[PDB]
Amino acid sequence: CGVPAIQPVLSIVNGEEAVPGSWPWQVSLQDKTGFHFCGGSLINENWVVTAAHCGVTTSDVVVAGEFDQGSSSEKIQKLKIAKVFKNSKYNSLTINNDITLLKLSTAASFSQTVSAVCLPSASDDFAAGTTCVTTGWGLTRYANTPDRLQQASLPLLSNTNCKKYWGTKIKDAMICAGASGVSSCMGDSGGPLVCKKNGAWTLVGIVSWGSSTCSTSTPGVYARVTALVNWVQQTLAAN
Amino acid sequence: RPDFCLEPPYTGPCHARIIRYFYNAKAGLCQTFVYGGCRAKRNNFKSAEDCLRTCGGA
Repeated sequence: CGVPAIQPVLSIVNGEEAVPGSWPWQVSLQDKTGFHFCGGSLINENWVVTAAHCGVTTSDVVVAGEFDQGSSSEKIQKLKIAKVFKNSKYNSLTINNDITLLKLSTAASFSQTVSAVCLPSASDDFAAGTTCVTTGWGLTRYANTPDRLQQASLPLLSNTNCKKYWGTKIKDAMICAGASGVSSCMGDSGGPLVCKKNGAWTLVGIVSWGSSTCSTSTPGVYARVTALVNWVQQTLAAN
Repeated sequence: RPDFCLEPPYTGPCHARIIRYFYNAKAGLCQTFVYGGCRAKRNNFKSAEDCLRTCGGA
């Protein structure tokens, strides 16, 4: 996990186009018509982790190996969803514990453009200031979504610095990043916020919420995977 | 009809791209808008039919 067959080229509003297939775990969550409403991350061949607020259902589909959503010829994998596991602790009022697992009907065929991201340990500590990356097909300007997958490097923020803006809205299962010239935006939800752990890309956050105008000087808020990974492991173990 | 029917559509702070319907009193019909996935207001419906049954004529 966490090692793309195709290396990404570093250096979402104000982000940049990603090298095709360089973020193999990124999936597009779409309705039966092909309409992209959220992103997601493959954690293995049969499971996808996304945000709880995305409201995924078994009627929706997981699209893996995609880069250009405007290309009808591009080879991709349209995977059906067998069951949806929304974290029962998801708070629809505070948006805390914003995570959902998707169990595929048919396993994804891993390849050069389709593979899994690594999951962290509940005790992992990704220092504030650490430069991580987020990806997705969300708006690049706050309008329709970009056809090609975007990426952006951004720093993790300490809870103290995040609260300087969001105050008590920041809960324990949330981690902030950004306010650095880039921002996740409409359509990025459920997607990954990854940081390197021993060189391997590991899921530290899940795009959740933030500025209502996708301001690049405001902290972005993500579901803190370290606070939710035990729930993830348990769910996989029981299913 | 409920006054919430007269409120403009509310996307919310979450970053999803979910199609929902809201009643547009100016035009007299329910229109689509993009909902962010959380903290929806009442003028937010999953189908045009639900929206018209709740806000039609406001």
